[PDB]
Amino acid sequence: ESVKEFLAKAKEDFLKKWETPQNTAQLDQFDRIKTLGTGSFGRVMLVKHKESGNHYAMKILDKQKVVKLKQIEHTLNEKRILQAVNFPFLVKLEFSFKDNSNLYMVMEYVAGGEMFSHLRRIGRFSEPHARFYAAQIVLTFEYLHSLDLIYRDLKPENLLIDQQGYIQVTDFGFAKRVKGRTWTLCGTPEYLAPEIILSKGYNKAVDWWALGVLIYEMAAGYPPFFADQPIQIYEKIVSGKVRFPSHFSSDLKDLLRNLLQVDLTKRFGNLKNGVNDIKNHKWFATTDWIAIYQRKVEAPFIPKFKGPGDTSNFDDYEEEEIRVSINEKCGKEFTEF
Amino acid sequence: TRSAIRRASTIE
Ligand SMILES: Nc1ncnc2c1ncn2[C@@H]1O[C@H](COP(=O)(O)OP(=O)(O)NP(=O)(O)O)[C@@H](O)[C@H]1O
Ligand SMILES: [Mg+2]
Ligand SMILES: [Mg+2]
Repeated sequence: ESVKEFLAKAKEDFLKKWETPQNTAQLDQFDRIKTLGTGSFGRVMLVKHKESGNHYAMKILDKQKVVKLKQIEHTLNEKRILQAVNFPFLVKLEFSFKDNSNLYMVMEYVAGGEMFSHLRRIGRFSEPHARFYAAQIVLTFEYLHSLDLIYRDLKPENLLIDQQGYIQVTDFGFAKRVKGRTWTLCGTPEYLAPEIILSKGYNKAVDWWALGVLIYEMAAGYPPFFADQPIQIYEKIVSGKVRFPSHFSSDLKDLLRNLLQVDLTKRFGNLKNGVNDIKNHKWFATTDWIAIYQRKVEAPFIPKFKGPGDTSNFDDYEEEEIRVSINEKCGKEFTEF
Repeated sequence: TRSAIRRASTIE
């Protein structure tokens, strides 16, 4: 099969860079321009390389809070996986480094903004529009899962739209090389698979569940399981109960029932034929999978930008001084970064 | 403008 040979070469490329793991830039070299997004352990900023003039997105992670919160291996996973993967819908890592206080991952800047903000503004995507983004996610998961990688935080906020309207997956914070089961409670509440909530030990099937939530939210405008308190969200997820907007196509409802299948014996993507059950589903019958990979399909929506470093597609955030200590912090814990 | 409340990841 063409696909199988492709994946096998992708694995070879990956394992080589997987053993390439240092300090390929320094903070000194970048003007920090604007915060693009804030998170629990730091922020992502638009920066500009002062000498070349290129713009990038720099994720800053505070080493101390990372250590305090038992996130060292996650943080090492994030950077190691991001540098070794290579796929048209995965954001590029251009530099990474560390200092006395922080870890830094300098990515290509995807100026289109979060899928989340366009989705909330438009309200909901049409089924062809949703299908265009989903197809790219299906191929990306087939690729990552082929290298024994689980992604574990699919949601609109982690999907960026590029200048051609295609998807760039960012935020590899929970990505992990996994053959077999893993056990860490992580992800985003509205998107967690039931086996994660129930602490049963899980595998790549949790990514196919998240795809079903993603497709549901893209098409409906809201996710299938949400409530005021996350305990209520988890009760819904675990219940095996999903109501569909009447405006959903019957094909869309059938695909969602098979991805939002709480029984792993039945969840699409986890059966004998693997990802092919999703690719072959009637909801995708009009999808040219090779054309999507080659990025030859005309996107349904292209964000507008006014030159490089434009940030109009991002919310505004409270800025703050980047705290870098006079003393090295947590040196031993991050030697491999 | 429409509300747009981003959802943060969660750990243990
Ligand atoms: N390469 C990039 N280009 C442009 N914007 C980006 C890029 N990477 C991240 N962002 C933005 O910055 C935000 C935060 O990045 P993210 O990697 O999700 O950090 P995080 O702390 O792990 N957030 P989360 O775990 O979901 O609570 C994203 O939601 C995007 O809005
Ligand atoms: Mg994120
Ligand atoms: Mg994250």
